[PDB]
Amino acid sequence: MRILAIDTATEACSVALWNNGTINAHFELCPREHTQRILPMVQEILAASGASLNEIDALAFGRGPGSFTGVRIGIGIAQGLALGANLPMIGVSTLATMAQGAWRKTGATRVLAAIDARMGEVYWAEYQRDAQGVWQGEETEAVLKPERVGERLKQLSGEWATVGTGWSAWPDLAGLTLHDGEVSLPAAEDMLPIASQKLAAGETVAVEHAEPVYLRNEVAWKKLPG
Amino acid sequence: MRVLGIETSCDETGIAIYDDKKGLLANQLYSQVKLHADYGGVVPELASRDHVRKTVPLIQAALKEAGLTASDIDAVAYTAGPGLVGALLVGATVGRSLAFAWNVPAIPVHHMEGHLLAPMLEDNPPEFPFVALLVSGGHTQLISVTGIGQYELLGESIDDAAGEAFDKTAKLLGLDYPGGPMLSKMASQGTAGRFVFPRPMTDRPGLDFSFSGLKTFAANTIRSNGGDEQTRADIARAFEDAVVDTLMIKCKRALESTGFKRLVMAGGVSANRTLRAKLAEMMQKRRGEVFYARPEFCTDNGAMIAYAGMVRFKAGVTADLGVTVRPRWPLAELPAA
Ligand SMILES: Nc1ncnc2c1ncn2[C@@H]1O[C@H](COP(=O)(O)O)[C@@H](O)[C@H]1O
Repeated sequence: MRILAIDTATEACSVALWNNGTINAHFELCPREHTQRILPMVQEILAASGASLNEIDALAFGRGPGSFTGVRIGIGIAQGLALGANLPMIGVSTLATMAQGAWRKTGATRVLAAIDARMGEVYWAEYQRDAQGVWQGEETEAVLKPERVGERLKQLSGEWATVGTGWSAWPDLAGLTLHDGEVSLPAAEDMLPIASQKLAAGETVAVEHAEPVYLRNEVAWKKLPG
Repeated sequence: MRVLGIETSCDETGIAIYDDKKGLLANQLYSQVKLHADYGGVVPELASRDHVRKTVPLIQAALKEAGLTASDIDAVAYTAGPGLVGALLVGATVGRSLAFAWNVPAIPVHHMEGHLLAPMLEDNPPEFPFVALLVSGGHTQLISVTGIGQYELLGESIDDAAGEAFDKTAKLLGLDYPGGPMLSKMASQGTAGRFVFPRPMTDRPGLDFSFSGLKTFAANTIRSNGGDEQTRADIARAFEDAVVDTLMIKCKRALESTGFKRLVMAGGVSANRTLRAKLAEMMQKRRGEVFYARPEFCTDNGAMIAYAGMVRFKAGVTADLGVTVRPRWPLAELPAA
């Protein structure tokens, strides 16, 4: 199969292509340049592997959580491409993507993913890779205050690798044996094994069904009196 | 030639297909009024989230409406600005990546030029040169148009634009956001001349506007009078009559200064019944002509973007692979075509 993955949910810009196993990937820090870099990166990664957008079997996208703007850039670009080329779509968690990155870089099978969302809260997840390489723990994805995370760490056990900017923002959060996962930001190349599992299970969506995962759904505005 | 237009600058998702031979082939619209009403103004985050769930399905519906397929589209046009950065980015990323996928040119369109050219969509379109009155929520301008992309600013508002002055007084009359149209409906049941509001910037010559002082006059009038429906409808009418008389006086002055025989009105406020009749009457006396967009094309729609996109595409305005949004983008800064 052929899978194209893109990600702009955080401070990074990344694209990757899977061609029956072989991976071509590009990653860059693109703060305030997301819209300026993503389509040139897609065009370049396709031209490199001699791939046409029409021959792609699934378009994997960073569904979030992360930057509201960034998540919407990623979904917008992916929706335009998938609608334009009639491509099935696969939403991949940015939290699970960083877990896969920690496994690729360190061999870690148990990952505590924390993204430093604004207002002093974090996007949190507990991910564990099974014998089949599937990351379990999607139901644990939540937006938490660091105090609630600290309480949660007391309930867990064993060895864990830490990933994301949440640990940069709150490094005093680190009973448990914690190791650095060596991942602060997601990369599109780590989306490709998750998207490959999802495509094999027939868990793709049509372009009109692609939705972001924000976690923070509360509005930063009060409603008018009464 | 067929151009798909995408409008997501504010609270409305507008998709349209404009054919330069057969005219408008599709027009799709989703309004987020109910979403923002409870906050008394557009919540940028809520507006951006809603453009995400409506842009792609409305593009799909516009194609099935016109009975066309992907290959029937020659270019994709999207609003690049001015507007809300978050809303703008939805239509711009979908629009540019769609153009890339379809391997067609992508056209960044200026939202105000879209409004300005909306009367070009009607039979007997205006010929250059003409004076344009652009009356929107955030802007109130008198423009000398001598060609496409040749816009000379003659006058503008120093405070509130005519549209926000309408919304602000409607709020005080107890109406839901945005109340401009509802104030105009209230005003239609009003008694002429019961109250008399001032006409700012009309004692002194010049083409600049001011409407902030109408809000205060309205507020004080509401407080100094009874709360019955008739009184409020009479205040609504006195407010509307003052805004229209002010806009008419300034249009008259611009037509005299330029020497032009044609007047074009655009923007949300150009849908106002009293403004359309008063400007029509004045141009009949001048032995000139008025040009309007149909009421639906006065407020945000995709037809004006597909049209303005087509004009810009014929003039060589194409987008590179980089997506760029301009939330603050003056009409004077746009190059001549
Ligand atoms: N019939 C109307 N009379 C007065 N104001 C109106 C009318 N229809 C729309 N508006 C205003 O026009 C603005 C929306 O148009 P715009 O900002 O040009 O897209 C808002 O300020 C509305 O209150």
